[PDB]
Amino acid sequence: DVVMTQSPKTISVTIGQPASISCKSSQRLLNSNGKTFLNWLLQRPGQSPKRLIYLGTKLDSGVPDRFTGSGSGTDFTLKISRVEAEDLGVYYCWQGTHFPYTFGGGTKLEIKRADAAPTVSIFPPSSEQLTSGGASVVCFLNNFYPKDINVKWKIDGSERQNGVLNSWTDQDSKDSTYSMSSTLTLTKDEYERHNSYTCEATHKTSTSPIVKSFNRNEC
Amino acid sequence: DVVMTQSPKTISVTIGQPASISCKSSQRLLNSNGKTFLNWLLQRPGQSPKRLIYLGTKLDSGVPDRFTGSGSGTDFTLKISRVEAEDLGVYYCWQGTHFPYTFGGGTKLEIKRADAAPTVSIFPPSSEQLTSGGASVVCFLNNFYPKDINVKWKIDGSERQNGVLNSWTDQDSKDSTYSMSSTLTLTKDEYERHNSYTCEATHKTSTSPIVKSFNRNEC
Amino acid sequence: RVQLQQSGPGLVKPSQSLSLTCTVTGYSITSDFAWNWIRQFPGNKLEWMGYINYSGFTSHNPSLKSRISITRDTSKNQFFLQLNSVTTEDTATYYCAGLLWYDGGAGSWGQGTLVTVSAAKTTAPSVYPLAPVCGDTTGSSVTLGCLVKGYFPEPVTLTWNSGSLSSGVHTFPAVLQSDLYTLSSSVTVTSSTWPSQSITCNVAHPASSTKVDKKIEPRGPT
Amino acid sequence: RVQLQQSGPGLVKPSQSLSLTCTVTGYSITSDFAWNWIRQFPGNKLEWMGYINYSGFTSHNPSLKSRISITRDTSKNQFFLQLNSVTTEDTATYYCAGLLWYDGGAGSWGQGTLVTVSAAKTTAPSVYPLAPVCGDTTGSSVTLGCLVKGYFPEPVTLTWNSGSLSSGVHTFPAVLQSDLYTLSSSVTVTSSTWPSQSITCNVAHPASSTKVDKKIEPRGPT
Ligand SMILES: C[Si](C)(c1ccccc1)[C@H]1CC[N@@+](C)([O-])CC1
Ligand SMILES: C[Si](C)(c1ccccc1)[C@H]1CC[N@@+](C)([O-])CC1
Repeated sequence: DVVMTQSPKTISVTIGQPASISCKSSQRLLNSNGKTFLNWLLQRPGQSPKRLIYLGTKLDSGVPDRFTGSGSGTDFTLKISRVEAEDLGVYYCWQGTHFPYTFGGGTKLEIKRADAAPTVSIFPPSSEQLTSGGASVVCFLNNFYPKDINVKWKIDGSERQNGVLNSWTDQDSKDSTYSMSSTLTLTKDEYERHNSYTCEATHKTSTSPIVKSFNRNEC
Repeated sequence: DVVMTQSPKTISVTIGQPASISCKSSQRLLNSNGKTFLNWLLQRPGQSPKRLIYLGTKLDSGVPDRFTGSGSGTDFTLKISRVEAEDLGVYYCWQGTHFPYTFGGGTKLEIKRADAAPTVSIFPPSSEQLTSGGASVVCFLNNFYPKDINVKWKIDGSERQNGVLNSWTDQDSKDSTYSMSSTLTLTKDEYERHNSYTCEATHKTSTSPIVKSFNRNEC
Repeated sequence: RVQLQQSGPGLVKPSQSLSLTCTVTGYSITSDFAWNWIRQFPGNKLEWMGYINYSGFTSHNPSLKSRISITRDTSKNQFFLQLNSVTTEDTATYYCAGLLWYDGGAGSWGQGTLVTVSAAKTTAPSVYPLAPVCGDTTGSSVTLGCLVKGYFPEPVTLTWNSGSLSSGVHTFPAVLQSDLYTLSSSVTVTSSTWPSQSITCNVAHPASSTKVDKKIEPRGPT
Repeated sequence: RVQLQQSGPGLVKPSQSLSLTCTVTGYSITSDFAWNWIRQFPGNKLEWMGYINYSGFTSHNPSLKSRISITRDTSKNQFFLQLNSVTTEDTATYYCAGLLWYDGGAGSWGQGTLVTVSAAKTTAPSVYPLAPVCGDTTGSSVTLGCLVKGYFPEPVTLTWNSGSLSSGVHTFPAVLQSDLYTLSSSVTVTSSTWPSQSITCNVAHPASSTKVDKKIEPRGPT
């Protein structure tokens, strides 16, 4: 089928700066009626793809003029005059000239903003979860930038890697920060056999890791 | 809605004899175009309803002329010049004059034929079922007429009623006979604690009951 | 001639949507007929659900208000039924049927498809063979059997010798016990054909994708 | 303007048929558009499945040959998707989208509905509250949490105070463990608003018709 090749795969841009992405088709997209059924879409985190450009170079319904599509033949380009926080997400090109209609691989635009240290919080298991025979120590690292961050768990000073599960949120479309939750799951028995539980975060915003911990019996 | 009342509820007829059923609607079925959307259907055992009469009094496509519909207004009649074995099943009337279209309650036609004694067979549990912890003694009473028949179970001479399950087949559309299966289910242990297992059938074809039995250890 | 054939789930759980299909052959659905969906309940009461005619026009019974939708796919010559928020009351045999729009004649129904609305879980059946004794393997004729116990939901299609042995056969209606069905079947042949010629019970149970054979072998010495 | 909304099962078992519905508001489906079904796989790859335009004409991708059917119900202004013989590969997010037939503009997509093809059984979730300690209940602000463990299939919608507390909230993507999902969520408010004002975690899990609240109460003395 007509293959749509998008580049770059990802891309970082400072707010107030222009951006430009490419979409190349393995076959001409102009048809016998002079029309070029080529659309550009933006899928913000957690949302569904939304319209931007249609007919290859036409600004779609209610779309900010900051977006501009161009090109013909097999080479198409999407440009953003000046990136805003809500422009982050994955951009896709879609061709409707050749059946079956196909999408490009998408291009991810990351917003570039000032560094921001994480607000870390740690949480002991709940009384309820305990009585169930389980034990989870949850730790949150919210609103930080850039995405790169390393969290380490320590049970009474010793590092613990097994039974740890992490989850990151996509870049926030409002403040452009990232958040992450790290969870340490243990058997109720192994949990009650130790006293110190620490959550260690390393991030370029401080050469010394951010530390949060607690000891059973206190609060 | 337009209610369709059918009568009689059931009906018995000798082969080569005529039959006549009624369907009464709570509202006139003739519409403004001079047409009466009223159909008669026959649902033989195990089959889906099939066409007979359409437009209230018209012989439907490929239907034997032995069938004749008649009546107008709210009273409709279906007649069969001379019943044949395959005419057994439930007859339904269906009106398509008033939305929502509704069916009658149906009328069941049973065929009358010469008496026929049952061919009884008894079966001990299977080795396979045994090893599973179960025990079922199955007894068959095939091709008999009339439908009325009483089967009794005896374990070493004593009558057993609990744990017995019966199932009858509708009248056969070819020979007009009926068949039935009686099954005695017991725990493997209770089964192995007894020796004689008998299946007793009483039917008007013999004043003395038809008996079939077996004793564990033999064949 | 025109022939209809239904297909769909045999089991659906409460509050879910029922989705059935009816494939039509021997006639274009965009011509002359009214393609109906009718269902039959346990006591054999019939109810008209609705139709979609040759021009795509639809009509449905108010008793199913806002729960039914009848559409078609002219490309594959099929029409469908969509029934939302089903409850155990929706358990019945669903049929599709075409009748001529103009006068209501030339009506043709499919075979029907059983639909069960229950929380009970699908359970494959057990098939035990039923061989006689030695007192009936010496006489006029012989009756062999096949026991199918504890399955859910209905139905199971049962055949002898994959369908070549049709005569002298009796398959009894299933009986619900412990939320599990039990059904038996007997076949009769000449007292001199068996066991010379193997007789096999073929049991199929869609709901669980089960297909098992059970050969009827003589008890004791073999 | 035009708005689409999908609905359908969240879980379907292998070899069964997937049935989805798309309700359209703000525009007649018999005018101008092409009503599409598109799906997005785990790696975020998009695939066009097919459409049915204003005049009822259909077209579908060959990659789904003889497994797809797209119909509509002009009476309820809805169109549908029927996908037969699904396998775990069909697991994805299904969207409906309308684009103008003539030029492809004014395109509008629904929110999407997650569809999982698995044998695994539906399991309601457990919701444990996450209260701080006493070292963080004395400072700038305070972070409270909510742990949702061991459920299937996705998703679960989580809110704080039934949806009135929207800011300072972070709900992390679920992680599959032991064929059971785990998801956490934190909310942040002024260190002086809690516990004066109750904060509740509302967890909903459609697949199992579960809806449970979990109030965040202070540890130790209360
Ligand atoms: C639903 Si029916 C195919 C029909 C129903 C019962 C008997 C005969 C015909 C027909 C369709 C056209 N009309 C105008 O709706 C009248 C009823
Ligand atoms: C499937 Si679409 C709505 C379309 C797809 C991608 C981009 C723009 C338009 C369009 C429909 C009419 N045509 C003639 O099939 C060309 C494609």
